Amino acid sequence: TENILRKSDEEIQKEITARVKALESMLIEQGILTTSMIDRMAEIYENEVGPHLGAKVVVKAWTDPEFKKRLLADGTEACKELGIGGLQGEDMMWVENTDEVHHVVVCTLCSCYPWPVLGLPPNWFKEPQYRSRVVREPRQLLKEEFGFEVPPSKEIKVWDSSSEMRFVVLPQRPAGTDGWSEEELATLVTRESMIGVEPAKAV
Amino acid sequence: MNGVYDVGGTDGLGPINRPADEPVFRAEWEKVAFAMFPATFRAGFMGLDEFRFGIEQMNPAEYLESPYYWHWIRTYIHHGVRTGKIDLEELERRTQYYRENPDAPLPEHEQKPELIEFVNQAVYGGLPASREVDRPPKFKEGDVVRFSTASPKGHARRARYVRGKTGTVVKHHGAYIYPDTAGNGLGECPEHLYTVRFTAQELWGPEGDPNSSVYYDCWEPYIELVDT
Ligand SMILES: [Co+2]
Repeated sequence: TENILRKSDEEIQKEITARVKALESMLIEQGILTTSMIDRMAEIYENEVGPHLGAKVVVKAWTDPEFKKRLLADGTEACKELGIGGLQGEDMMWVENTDEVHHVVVCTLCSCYPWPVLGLPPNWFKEPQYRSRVVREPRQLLKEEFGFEVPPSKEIKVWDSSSEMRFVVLPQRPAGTDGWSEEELATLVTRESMIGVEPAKAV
Repeated sequence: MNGVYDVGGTDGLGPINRPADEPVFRAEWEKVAFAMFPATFRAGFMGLDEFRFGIEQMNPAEYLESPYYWHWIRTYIHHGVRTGKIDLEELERRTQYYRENPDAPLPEHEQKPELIEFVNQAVYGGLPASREVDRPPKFKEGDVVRFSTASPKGHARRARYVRGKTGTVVKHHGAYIYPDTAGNGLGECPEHLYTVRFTAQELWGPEGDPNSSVYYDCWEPYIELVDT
């Protein structure tokens, strides 16, 4: 949105870059930050940890009723069965979409997000536009921003991550997928479907 | 505190900006900002709750429109200055230096295996905030409770939109680090944690969505009993 007071994006980037390099130089001199530490963190969340992990959890729940029960009982412990867990998903609570209930998750106070199953959040999740509106007008927001119409008779539950409990949505399994393999099913599972802003992919 | 960061329920912030796709890191400075979190955490700049509180103290106009990882930079500097680990005047001088000399090298330094080990352990092992306490939980599933109207200036997880609102206890989780102490440098002082369900009409008034609720996590001191 227009702000006549705001510098260009290019000027903002130039200034941030200098500030960050300056701070970086000082933390390096203190011996608490190194180039390898930086590269390792980046590599993990660029290449290793991402929503393909949550997808594996989802499709196991879809194809294994006992695992699904365990997942809903204790998200952290269930995900550890798949070697999935860790930073900012130490405490996971999965919630199940049904014909009667739709779940959507938010961190209104900041940006909290279940990194071990979804990786780092997309910028829109962290930004004030989504965070402000989704607790107040979720039905309208889902329709207008995501093209996702939840009938008024269906309950929408919005989960605001104010604690270290991390909420993850188990989307409903799309129709027409009877007997599909876990690999085939995983193609239907999106980051968005595990946030609750979209259903899993149809067809 | 009652900061602008507490945006739940705020109107007029504009349409969602959602590019069809986007990289994890949009610029090299973002990678650096991100990796600075375990670095400053290990070095004792701040814990997680304190980290959040630093961001909450930003210039609100800057908060609302700056790139996300800039928030992280602000809180590192805030806590660096707070703890005396960062000299502001030196930081300002170095900022001007890298303004004028953007391709100047970073300081010579040794790599440290222990920092890689820290990263790996933190990422895959986590930093769990769950704690054992001696007191039993005060509340249980089904309890109807009311959220505190307290308005601390210091850090808390008390979104304005739920203050004074009633709600039904949905799940007790166990005890966790308490933000109102931890974020203010007063220690973990753990408290039992509950998810509480608030109807949309309770939150937003008589015209609210009759078929929507918001689930919000409440530490024990945040809530007091209405109907058991
Ligand atoms: Co957050």
